[PDB]
Amino acid sequence: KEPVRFGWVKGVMIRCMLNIWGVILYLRLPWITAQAGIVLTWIIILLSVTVTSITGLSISAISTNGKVKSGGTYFLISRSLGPELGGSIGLIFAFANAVGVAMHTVGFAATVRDLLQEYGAPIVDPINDIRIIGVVSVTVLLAISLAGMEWESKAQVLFFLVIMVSFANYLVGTLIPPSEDKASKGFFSYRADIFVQNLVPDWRGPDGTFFGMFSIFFPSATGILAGANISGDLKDPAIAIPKGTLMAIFWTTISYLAISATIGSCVVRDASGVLNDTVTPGWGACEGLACSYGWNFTECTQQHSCHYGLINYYQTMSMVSGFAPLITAGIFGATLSSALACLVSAAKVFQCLCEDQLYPLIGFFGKGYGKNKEPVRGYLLAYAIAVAFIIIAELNTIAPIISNFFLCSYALINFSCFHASITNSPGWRPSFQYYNKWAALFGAIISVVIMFLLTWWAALIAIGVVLFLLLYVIYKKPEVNWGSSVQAGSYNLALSYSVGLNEVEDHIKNYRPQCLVLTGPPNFRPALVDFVGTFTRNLSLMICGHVLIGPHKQRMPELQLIANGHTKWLNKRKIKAFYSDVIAEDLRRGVQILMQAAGLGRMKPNILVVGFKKNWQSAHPATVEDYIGILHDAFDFNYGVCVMRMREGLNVSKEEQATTIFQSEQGKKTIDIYWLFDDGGLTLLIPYLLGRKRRWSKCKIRVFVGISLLSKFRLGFHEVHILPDINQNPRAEHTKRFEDMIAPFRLNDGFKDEATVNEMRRDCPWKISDEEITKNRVKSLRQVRLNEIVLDYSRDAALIVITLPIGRKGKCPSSLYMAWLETLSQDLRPPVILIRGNQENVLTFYC
Amino acid sequence: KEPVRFGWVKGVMIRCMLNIWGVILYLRLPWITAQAGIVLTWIIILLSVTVTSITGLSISAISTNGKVKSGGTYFLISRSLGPELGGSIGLIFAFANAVGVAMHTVGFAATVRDLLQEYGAPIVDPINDIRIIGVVSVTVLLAISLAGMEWESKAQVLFFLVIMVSFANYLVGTLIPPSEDKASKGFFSYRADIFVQNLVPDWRGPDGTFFGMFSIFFPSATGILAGANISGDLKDPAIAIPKGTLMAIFWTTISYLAISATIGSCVVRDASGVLNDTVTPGWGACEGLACSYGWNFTECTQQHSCHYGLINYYQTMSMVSGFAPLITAGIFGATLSSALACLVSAAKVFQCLCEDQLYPLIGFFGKGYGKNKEPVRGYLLAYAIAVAFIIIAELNTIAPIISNFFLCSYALINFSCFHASITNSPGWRPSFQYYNKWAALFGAIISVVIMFLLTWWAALIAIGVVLFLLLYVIYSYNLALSYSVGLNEVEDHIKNYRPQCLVLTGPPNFRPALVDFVGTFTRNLSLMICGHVLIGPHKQRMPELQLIANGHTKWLNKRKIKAFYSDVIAEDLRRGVQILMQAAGLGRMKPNILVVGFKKNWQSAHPATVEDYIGILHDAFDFNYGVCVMRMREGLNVSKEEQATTIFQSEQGKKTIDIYWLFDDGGLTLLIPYLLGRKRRWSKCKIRVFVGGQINRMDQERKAIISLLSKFRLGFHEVHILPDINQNPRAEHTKRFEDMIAPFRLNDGFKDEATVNEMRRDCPWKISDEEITKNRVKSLRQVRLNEIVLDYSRDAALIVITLPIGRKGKCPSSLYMAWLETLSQDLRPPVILIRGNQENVLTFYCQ
Amino acid sequence: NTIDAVPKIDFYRQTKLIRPTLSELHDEL
Ligand SMILES: Nc1ncnc2c1ncn2[C@@H]1O[C@H](COP(=O)(O)OP(=O)(O)OP(=O)(O)O)[C@@H](O)[C@H]1O
Ligand SMILES: Nc1ncnc2c1ncn2[C@@H]1O[C@H](COP(=O)(O)OP(=O)(O)OP(=O)(O)O)[C@@H](O)[C@H]1O
Ligand SMILES: CN1[C@@H](CSCC(F)(F)F)Nc2cc(Cl)c(S(N)(=O)=O)cc2S1(=O)=O
Ligand SMILES: CN1[C@@H](CSCC(F)(F)F)Nc2cc(Cl)c(S(N)(=O)=O)cc2S1(=O)=O
Ligand code: NA
Ligand code: NA
Repeated sequence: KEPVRFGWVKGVMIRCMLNIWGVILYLRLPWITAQAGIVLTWIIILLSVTVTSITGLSISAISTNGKVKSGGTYFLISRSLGPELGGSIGLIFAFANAVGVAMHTVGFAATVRDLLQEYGAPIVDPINDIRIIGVVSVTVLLAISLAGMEWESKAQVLFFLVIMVSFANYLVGTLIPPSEDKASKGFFSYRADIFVQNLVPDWRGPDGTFFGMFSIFFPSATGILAGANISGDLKDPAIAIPKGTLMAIFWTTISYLAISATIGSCVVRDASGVLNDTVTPGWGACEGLACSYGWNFTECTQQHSCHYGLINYYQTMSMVSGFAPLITAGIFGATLSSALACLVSAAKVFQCLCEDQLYPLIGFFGKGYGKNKEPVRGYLLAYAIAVAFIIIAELNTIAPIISNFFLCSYALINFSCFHASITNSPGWRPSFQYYNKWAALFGAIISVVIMFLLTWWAALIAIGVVLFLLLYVIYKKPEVNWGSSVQAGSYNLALSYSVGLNEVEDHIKNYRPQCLVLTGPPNFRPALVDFVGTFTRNLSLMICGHVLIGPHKQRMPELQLIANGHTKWLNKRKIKAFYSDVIAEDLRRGVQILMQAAGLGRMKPNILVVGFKKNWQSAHPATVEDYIGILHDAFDFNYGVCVMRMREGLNVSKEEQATTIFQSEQGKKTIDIYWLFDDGGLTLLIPYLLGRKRRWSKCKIRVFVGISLLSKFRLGFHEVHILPDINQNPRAEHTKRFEDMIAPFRLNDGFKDEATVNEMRRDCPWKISDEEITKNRVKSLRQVRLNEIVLDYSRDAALIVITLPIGRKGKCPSSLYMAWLETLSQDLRPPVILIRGNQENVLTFYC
Repeated sequence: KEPVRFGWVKGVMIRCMLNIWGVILYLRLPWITAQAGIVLTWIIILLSVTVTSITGLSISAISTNGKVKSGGTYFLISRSLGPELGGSIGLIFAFANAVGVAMHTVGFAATVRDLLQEYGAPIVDPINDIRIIGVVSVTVLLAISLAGMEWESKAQVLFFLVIMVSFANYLVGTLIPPSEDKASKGFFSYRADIFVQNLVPDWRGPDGTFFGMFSIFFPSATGILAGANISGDLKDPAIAIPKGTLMAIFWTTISYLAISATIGSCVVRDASGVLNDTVTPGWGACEGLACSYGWNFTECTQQHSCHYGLINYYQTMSMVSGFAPLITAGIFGATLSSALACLVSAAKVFQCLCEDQLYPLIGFFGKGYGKNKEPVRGYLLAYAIAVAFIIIAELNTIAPIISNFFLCSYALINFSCFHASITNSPGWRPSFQYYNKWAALFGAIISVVIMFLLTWWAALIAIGVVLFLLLYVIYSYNLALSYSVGLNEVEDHIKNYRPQCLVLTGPPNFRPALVDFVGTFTRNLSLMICGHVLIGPHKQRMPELQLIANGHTKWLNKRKIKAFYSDVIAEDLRRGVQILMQAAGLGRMKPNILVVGFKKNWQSAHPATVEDYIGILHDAFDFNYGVCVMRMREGLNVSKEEQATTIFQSEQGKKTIDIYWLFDDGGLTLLIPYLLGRKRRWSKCKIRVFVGGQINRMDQERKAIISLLSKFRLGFHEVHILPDINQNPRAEHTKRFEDMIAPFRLNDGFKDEATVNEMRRDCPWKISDEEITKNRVKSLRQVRLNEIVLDYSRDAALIVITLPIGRKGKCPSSLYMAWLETLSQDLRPPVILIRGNQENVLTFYCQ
Repeated sequence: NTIDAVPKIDFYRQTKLIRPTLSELHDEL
């Protein structure tokens, strides 16, 4: 009792041929032959099937790259292009099918109306018949659709047999020698003179032009997607869709080519239809080929007023036939089958669009009833939308809008095969190899050129609705991840441009501040993220380091989940930063690994920004040694450093995004820069880049000095000063404050040999000897003295930037250098940044 | 010197006044009022000014968001929608102004010519007099404009005064009681019955339509951006622009309403113009309303043959007014002010474009004289375009094309505001009270509707020129970085898996075979990095080190290998390869495969080096990496002009690729050869897959494997089966294995694990006897599988065997190296030993 | 489990017989 699955004949080919075949076979193809001649009609047919052949190749390539499921064509396009461009146009495909149901039931109601009028009495006026008949027949179609998916197939094969009987009837009729009723109306069976005369065009009327015939034929060679829209009922779609679609195209094209060339070799363009017009001996000389076959249509031809023949009578194909009502049965089948195919297609596509929740308020229609989970709620919606348009009943102006909703799907079926094939992601590997990448682009271009040629003001409606529904999904971010070629183009393009940096040398004219930020977990201290993402956005690189302190190195896959949870926090704050974490047994070695290996070619960090050890007085003195060693390692690797201190600390750990002070307008405060060393120009470059943004543009920056030097860079610097007095004894309380803060790090050895001091300094290298204290007294006094000047001139600034001191390695221990760093920036309101470049010409240009 | 600035009255409001004032105020509002009445002319005016006031709200919300130079009107489009649309729209907006200069100048030349022909004689042809006067006038306007922006701002206040004296002239003329001549043309003073008559439409002529009057008025109400194009010369652009711009619109629309409603109460719609219509009693009755004042106007009213009146005479204001030449003066001012305002706005935008760094299309025009900071080379471009279009003198067929350029600008400005406000862009945050994004979206929709309502074929040329420019400009560091940060939002799917590699290549010119092999399947597909570890104690980053790194990059680029280069410093090789695995890369472009060479001389090297060589693979497996080990007969190292040539640089031909797929590793062992065969040198190579299985299920398993490889779409040719995989090898091959595991054998009897560790702590690479006995079958399997491989794959182009992995702590590093040596010896072709990380890299599905 | 697995169809389907993780064939037991 498993649900029934279909083969390729009964499931794809029959459905596609029934959909393609319409009424233009029976009521307009002979007239097109009469107008344009045989040769130009064949050219119209071939130009028309080129587009739908290229689209068949594209949709055959798409559906042989995986396992196709119960979604139809929306499934293919959306899983090969993405939710934006797939869900924008899976909603107009499903609507255009629902209204094509109505526009194929109207064409059957008109035929029944004509049949009833010319036999007896009609029901009502000749427009409300179109309503009664159409509404009653769309209901039997709905009952067939709801009755199961194995009764739809029986109806389709019945319609197919009816159409083939029609073809046989016509082709038998064109061979019987003509009768009097038929030869008077123009039909003289196959002749060479009536075929040669009828090759050349003979245009007559307002719409008798080449483009006026193309515009009639082309929308009837379309509809090739019907059998691909039941992907969820086929045994193996990856082998059933490419065969069915392409053989349906081939065989319907052969049918179109045979009908025209056969009708145009038997029927003459002008004929009168009066049995008295048989030729009379001695009636001078007459007009036309029909004079040889013994008929006389001179008067008609001349006065231009005869009502029969290939170019005047629309049912020429019904009188050539051996029996007339069989052609009417063929016309019934050719319309009912297309209506049923559209009704099934719309409700299969809409259910899949409603299960993938991209749009609001339409979930209700995705429920599946019964064992095959048929869309019972989608059939009723397509039924309501079809009845609403049947009641309008004059759809001569709504047809161009709908026929352009279907050429906009043709342009995205062809863009899906062009994009997937030029992106070339490992993983796109289709079984169907008989397609091209440039033909699939020509198809996408020409389906829009044709869209505009057919009707300029309906192409606009199509494209406008496509844009509206595209932008809704773009602004909604529906969080679905199906492998898509747009997702695979981002990597292609990132790699393509990143490699291209290798072709450019290292120069002095392209310095950029590329910084490595030691944040730990980014949300534990977002102030660093904000400060650094202010001045480096859209200009250079920014990496957020993180060291996972611990004895086991093993990248179990759990780690990737945490890393992706930290990489989305930075994507939500709209920070343009990378995230990188490493494993090491202590923080110094993790930082050293990040400094050695991170980056990619020429895009690698050259500045190290790190917070400040707020708790260095309480923590075990083994941590201070490694903290200072980090800065020493940065200076050894030829980096530049920045130490950032805030009064309240940076670690906020001790949902919603937290807010810091670097996200807000500063005002008309000042940025104070204490330029004490010609480090190269980083100390002056960080505030110049920072203050040029909107939030800091209303501040004036006042560089101090320990005039023509600052001029040549064109840094736009406001004030220049001279520090009052840097080397004098400060107040005794400040000196004792420095002296007692460092005392718990003192060795108390009087004065001894340096080796002897090292003998007990080996176990604790952070101990300070009295000789080291004595021989670095002036510098310590300078550090304690400059704090008072900073307190004076910068009580109420918005940012203070001071030159960073360097302790002589070996002769300056860790605790004393850390005390210096503590004593240049204690008790200050603003953020304080201590910078020192790496002796490189930085200001050699603007940035 | 001191740069000149302007307030809001003289800098924004006056400019927008004079830009909006046109000839329509003088020559066509009386006609429109007669043709459509008062109450419906008011509707036209209000509907027209709604669009311009919504765009004014948008353009004044942009000005309270930062500060912009002159002509940065497009800078928001290029910030919100990319600097391609922005640049193209800026170029079109400047060109349209440059042509508007020509249109206003010829409109002034027509008036002066028609005045001159009356009071004198025309020296030359009517058409050429236009081409002389227009060129002279544009030259004089350029001379005024190019000589400072203080003189232009004085001329454009003289124009304001001339217009305001004409308003007073007209309004004092309407109050004087009519003269005998003036009443003979239609003028009677303000009176109620004429006002009541004229409240309702009276359509006459081929243009008497509501839309026929809208299409004439609406393009005469735009010009509100004349004050926002000089935001760089304003004193306070965030308070001056929103107020001046929005008050100018109000004060011009009040004037339009006042003039229409005050001339509608004043004249009659038609009048004879002859003085001999004195009315006397006796001749019938009077047919009209003018007879109540003593004038017979029946001669025209029945025959439609009078040349005066409100609906027939275009120059009614010249006679209603108390003095005629002042209205001519008003027209002169109203035209020259518009021409000047269009000439300065074109220069500002062209200069901003030529100075733009993100749009070089037209950045090479000329050298500009910035001594007085004038846009000289933005003035000489507008002057040339204006003079060309004046000489052409074809206008009325180019007016709609250029009226739609401005509406394209309006639509994209409003949509850029909406887009930046809906996507919460970080940097769009205006401070303007009355700004709503839904109004800024209605403005865009309406600006696009009106384009196609006014002239449909000129809105398809305006759009088709934006797309020509946009697609012509689309087709190093700033692109490498903006695309790498864009990868952070895409998620990872199994369909887009890329094999990124870390090649342990040393100096890339000691083993070119490794780089040649790995740069074959990763070319244009995925990341490749050439690692190098410099063994030495802690070493200073040095200038020479970067010189060496540049030399190796140059060598790589000369060979046209598309790879990155990276080197680290470490105490030994293993501890540096860990650094490279942990930190190399950038974001989502980080390696996940490790490629090494074969330790060719492990037999004779110091057995502590094989410990580290195997530890490298152990660490790779610890980090979730895939491993490839490559072997050649003659070794990889070639150190033992022209670059060296390997066998991977030549066409392989018809030989085969043999994949001994023995264990399921997720499919990397199948996906490396597939990508290798996607390239031109390996595309003619047959691929054979050998799998192991039983002897009673040869077919049952062969069909299953063929079915599996067909759902992956890989396209491999044969599938063989190996049933003799568990036999014993030949005796003299087992002996060859066991004599090689001898120097590494512990010979400890059979002791507990503690006793083994006792003598294995110093050397951990030796093999206990228990580990010899428990690894007997696993080892003879390698010995026999080598026999099978050498049996089948004697003359292939590439052999691929799945790599065994030994349990950490149950396989000493000499046993595992012995297995690796056994699997691949005595073979001619290159041998690759792949082993993925047990995660799927291949998929059946598409979702 | 503990021993490596020969190629098989069930490892790639979506719906038992899960291939061992790299930590199960490599980490010390
Ligand atoms: N696990 C880590 N990973 C990366 N960087 C770190 C880590 N721990 C500390 N850092 C860096 O070192 C700086 C100072 O070290 P310290 O441990 O004193 O900071 P903290 O005390 O954690 O936070 P705060 O400085 O706000 O009190 C930190 O601000 C941070 O920049
Ligand atoms: N300095 C290095 N940096 C990175 N990888 C290396 C380095 N030295 C060796 N390797 C990798 O290890 C493999 C084996 O190294 P080995 O010491 O055996 O050198 P070899 O010349 O390749 O072989 P052999 O020394 O046995 O002739 C090499 O092929 C290479 O891939
Ligand atoms: C005959 N049809 C023509 C357009 S004729 C104009 C019209 F009346 F339709 F507006 N195009 C398609 C295309 C497809 Cl692809 C499908 S279908 N069911 O495969 O998806 C159905 C049709 S059609 O039935 O509408
Ligand atoms: C009256 N003008 C109409 C165009 S109607 C005449 C036509 F061009 F169609 F031939 N629109 C605009 C728009 C702007 Cl924005 C500006 S301006 N200086 O602010 O940039 C100037 C003008 S206008 O003065 O040319
Ligand atoms: Na049909
Ligand atoms: Na003007």
